[PDB]
Amino acid sequence: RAELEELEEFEFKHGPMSLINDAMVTRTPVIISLRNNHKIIARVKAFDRHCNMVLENVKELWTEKKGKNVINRERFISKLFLRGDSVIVVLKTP
Amino acid sequence: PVSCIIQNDEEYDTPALFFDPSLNPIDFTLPEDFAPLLAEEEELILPNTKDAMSLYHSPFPFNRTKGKMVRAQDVALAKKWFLQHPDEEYPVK
Amino acid sequence: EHTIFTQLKKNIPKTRYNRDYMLSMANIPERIINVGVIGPLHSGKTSLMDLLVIDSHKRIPDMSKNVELGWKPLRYLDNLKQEIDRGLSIKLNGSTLLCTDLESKSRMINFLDAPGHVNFMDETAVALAASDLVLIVIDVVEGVTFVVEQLIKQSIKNNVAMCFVINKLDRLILDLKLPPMDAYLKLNHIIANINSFTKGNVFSPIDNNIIFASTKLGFTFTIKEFVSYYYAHSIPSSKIDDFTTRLWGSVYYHKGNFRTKPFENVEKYPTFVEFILIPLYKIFSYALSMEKDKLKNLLRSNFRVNLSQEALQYDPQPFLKHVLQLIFRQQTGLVDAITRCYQPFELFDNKTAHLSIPGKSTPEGTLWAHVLKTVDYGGAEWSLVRIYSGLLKRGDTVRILDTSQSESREDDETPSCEVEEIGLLGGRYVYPVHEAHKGQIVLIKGISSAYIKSATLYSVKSKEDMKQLKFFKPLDYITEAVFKI
Amino acid sequence: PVNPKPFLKGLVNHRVGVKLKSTEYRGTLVSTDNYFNLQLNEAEEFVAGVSHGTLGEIFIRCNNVLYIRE
Amino acid sequence: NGIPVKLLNEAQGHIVSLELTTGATYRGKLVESEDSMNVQLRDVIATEPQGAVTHMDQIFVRGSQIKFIVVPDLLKNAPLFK
Amino acid sequence: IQVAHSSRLANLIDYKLRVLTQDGRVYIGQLMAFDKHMNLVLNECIEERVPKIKVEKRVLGLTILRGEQILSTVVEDKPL
Amino acid sequence: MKLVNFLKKLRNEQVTIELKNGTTVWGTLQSVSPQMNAILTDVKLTLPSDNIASLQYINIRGNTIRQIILPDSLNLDSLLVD
Amino acid sequence: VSTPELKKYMDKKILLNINGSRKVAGILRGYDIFLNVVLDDAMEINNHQLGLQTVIRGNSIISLEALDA
Amino acid sequence: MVPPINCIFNFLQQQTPVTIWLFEQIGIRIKGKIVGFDEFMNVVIDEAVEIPVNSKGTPLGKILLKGDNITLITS
RNA sequence: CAUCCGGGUGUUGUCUCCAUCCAUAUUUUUUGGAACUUUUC
Ligand SMILES: Nc1nc2c(ncn2[C@@H]2O[C@H](COP(=O)(O)OP(=O)(O)OP(=O)(O)O)[C@@H](O)[C@H]2O)c(=O)[nH]1
Repeated sequence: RAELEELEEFEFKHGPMSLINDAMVTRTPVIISLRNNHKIIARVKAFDRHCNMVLENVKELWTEKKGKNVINRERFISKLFLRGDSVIVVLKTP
Repeated sequence: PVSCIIQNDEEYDTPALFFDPSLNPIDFTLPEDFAPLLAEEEELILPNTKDAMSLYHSPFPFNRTKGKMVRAQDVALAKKWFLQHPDEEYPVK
Repeated sequence: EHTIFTQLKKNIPKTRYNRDYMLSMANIPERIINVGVIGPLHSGKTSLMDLLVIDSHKRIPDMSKNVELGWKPLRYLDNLKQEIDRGLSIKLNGSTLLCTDLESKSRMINFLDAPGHVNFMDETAVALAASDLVLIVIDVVEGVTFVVEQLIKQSIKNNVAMCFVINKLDRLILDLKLPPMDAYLKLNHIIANINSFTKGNVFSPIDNNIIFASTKLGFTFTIKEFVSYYYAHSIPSSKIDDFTTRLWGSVYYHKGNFRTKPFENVEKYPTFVEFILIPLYKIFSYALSMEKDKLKNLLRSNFRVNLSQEALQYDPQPFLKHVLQLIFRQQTGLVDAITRCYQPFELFDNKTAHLSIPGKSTPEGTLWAHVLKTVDYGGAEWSLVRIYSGLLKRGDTVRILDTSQSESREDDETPSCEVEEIGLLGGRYVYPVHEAHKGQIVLIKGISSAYIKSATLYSVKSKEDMKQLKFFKPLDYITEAVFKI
Repeated sequence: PVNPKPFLKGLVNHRVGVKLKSTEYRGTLVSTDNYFNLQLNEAEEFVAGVSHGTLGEIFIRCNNVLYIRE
Repeated sequence: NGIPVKLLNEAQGHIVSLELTTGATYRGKLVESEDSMNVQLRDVIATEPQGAVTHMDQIFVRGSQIKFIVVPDLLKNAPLFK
Repeated sequence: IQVAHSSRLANLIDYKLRVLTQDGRVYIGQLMAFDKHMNLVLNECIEERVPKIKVEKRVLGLTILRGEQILSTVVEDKPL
Repeated sequence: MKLVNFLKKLRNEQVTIELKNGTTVWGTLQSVSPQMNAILTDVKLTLPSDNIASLQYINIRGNTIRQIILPDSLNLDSLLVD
Repeated sequence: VSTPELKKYMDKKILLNINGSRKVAGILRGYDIFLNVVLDDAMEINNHQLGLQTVIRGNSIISLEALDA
Repeated sequence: MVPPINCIFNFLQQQTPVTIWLFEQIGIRIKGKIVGFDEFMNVVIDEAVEIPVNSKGTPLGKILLKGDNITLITS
């Protein structure tokens, strides 16, 4: 099990799960696109195989809107767990 | 059924399981540490098991390790002799 | 005087499995299978049945403390007083009880015990006109004998699925004292012998056409059903299909790795000898010789089995029987190997072709049942029937025809009788039932006066069907009389 | 002869575009894995063939992917 | 192993009802079931989500797309549970 | 409505259960048996649906319910 | 490595939970499964512009739970230790 | 783990009810443990055939209702 | 029986006109030639062509279409 | 048909001695194909 874990870690370091890891290490502000139209601008704390995330300094962005209407809303949250199926594309703004 | 039962009475030091002179002559792997269920106990023959296997075939009194008590005259010692045949050599007497 | 029978309903042994749930299974034709058990003398057939019943029923009034404990075999099927005294089976007697396979599906099964003595081959054939599949019970010691050869030939011949039981395995360890190696050689020499007679087919422990049992000590294990308890609690779910087939037959094992290699490395025992027999002997040898301290823990640490303080004190045999049954649970190994070996689309259509006109005409369209024998259950004469179509009921008037008549095949063809009662055959007792369905064998009171020996039973509202319904043949009996008094 | 995984491997440090379960993408591929999750640089968001925004350094989750293209 | 799976297996023979993700109820004799609820059924009616009904012979359904299965109430009695 | 303070689902076997599914239907009935994948056997199951107004009601009976479609379960009442 | 472990460690926390269908769920996490199946107590279901519905006990499934909104005070580094 | 018992439906024409309220027809030629279907080709339900033989993915199948008995 | 994997292999060997349908997407189809094979349904398909379905033709290059969103094959 | 030498189990009393269940994400379940907009009622 331990060996497997190690292998996984190595893979992450090497492949497409490296960037996220790096970000986590640095703890920079990052944005995430999500299935339900939620732009999650937040500070990453945890990371795993599934791309679930523990989040601090959380700032989501969406639009409560029953047509025709145009409103842009966003809320601050202190600490927030996140599920991975939601995640479409994570990004890092320098 | 025509009992085939076999035991050799001479050497107690012959094992319990033996092939008697009388008998006709007749891609992938599992994890290590996986073994038979009783593989941990090494020997399947024990010092008593010879005798125990013998007792397992006996007339009434001996095959049981538990029982009640009888009067001394309710034990029939000579009853077993005349139920079985006399053999031959004996005189008519 | 004639028989030892239970004539009061309050005294019928209560059944744990809830009879009325069994009556539900009677409708679905694919759910039930009728299986008769055949074999040579004293192979354990009747004492095999005696396992299924005691496991099925919660309390039985005919159990003495002596037959419960071990010493004397209970024989439920040998109801007749002659059979008790004669020490033998004369007339065939079955039971109808439901039992679950290993998958936990619950099927209703009708057993028929055939008498094994050569002279009673009348009722082995009466068991091959009912049994869908048969169990053939073989002694390991006596080997496969000539009268065994003729049974498998009659079964191959009569379109009946075969499954073998090699019984009386204590008589190998306890009587002969064969070492674990010498035992497996003889399990081959039999199983290797069995295949030769069976033309164009092979049996094997792995395919679950062969069952290993000893009925005196009361255990039956199928190498599939043995693994699912213990060795399947160890290694991952995906390897079991792979493991089991790697168990029997010449493959060896070193550490974690099956290698068909000659016997190389150091130790040599085949995979069967090491993973089955040797842990079987160690069960024996320890349940006799070892202390009740050492043994009590080894059952907990390995088999996940616990002996009560009562169990700790019995006697050598009654204790050994208690250890084996507590290791090998209520018997799903037999019920499984029976279930998967019966394919009705290879058979049920061919069998009826052998019992009557091949056809097929008058599809459905009639209540059509086959009357086998007139069987004496206590104080009355019943007819043992099998239903190939339609639904019998109490009070119906049905046409009945002898098989002396069907050699021939509008008014004048008609004897008629009511079907007055229909029971389920229970051994000691008979359980009342209002109706019957396709596939299940029952007992009718009131048909008996209309025939002798075999008969055909039909009820029809259509003249077209009346023309097209096929009548059964005179039943075959494997022997001819030849002995005159 | 050409399987998908090797093609993917080959296409590292090269331009790629991805459609989703929908919006097109366009960026240079950084690296890939067995699960087909992606990491890209110079990401441009083609909203039905309209580059809405240039995000830059991004990581695409595998299950939302539709196809890869040059 | 799953007890619902076992129940389903037991229900073999019986007339089960069966709705999918689509919302298209069926009712028929359960021919065969597997660990994955890959049901086959005989003599089966088929209701559309809107309303209309259609008779059909031997439907197969893949458990993935199955929503819920109704089994007859006789199976409640015995002897799978204990 | 009142109910005990359980740890798991398994420990609260045979309790009358409200059940929500992804489609929006509400199955109510006693949990006879659970699963590794949260499939539920329900003893006396009633599907209750709401068309786009007021509760439409259907009595089903003994129901095997697939966990994929299950959203969440709530306790409707005590045993018996 | 595992967030599952972290989740498990979070016990007896009065938390909001957010689903794939957007339902806001205020309750005390009594337990969570290895597969994120949340078991709440003292539960309060509200939608994202309509009235509230309260419940004593709710077992929500792991696939549904989008985002568990954590408590106010929490030492995360400590939690993250094996 | 277990094989989908579709040996009854082998070499018979089947209505493969498929994802997104669509349909397919055709005679059954093969399948696997994931319930992918290999079938000799037929139309998409007025009507128009595409292909000589066709392979349908496992996930996509709602139903495979038998046209022939 | 002809397994799906075998069929795929055959198709690959051939290099024939393959027309793929998309899972949960009626309006679009793909048309090309199979180049790759995977343990899952995923493949690489060079010279592909996106098609709007009849309720014309559109430009498209070489593509691997992911196994999860496949529906139909023909070759 | 009996007598006689003996026997099991249970209840109560009394007497003696002592003593207060897998570990992990790529088609059948839990890494979702979800959401947005509109009509009728
Ligand atoms: N040593 C040994 N003896 C057994 C075993 N099983 C049965 N027997 C004995 O062998 C005889 C066979 O028992 P039955 O069941 O009455 O034989 P059967 O199969 O009914 O024989 P039929 O008269 O043909 O019905 C009995 O006297 C049992 O005591 C066994 O496993 N080991």
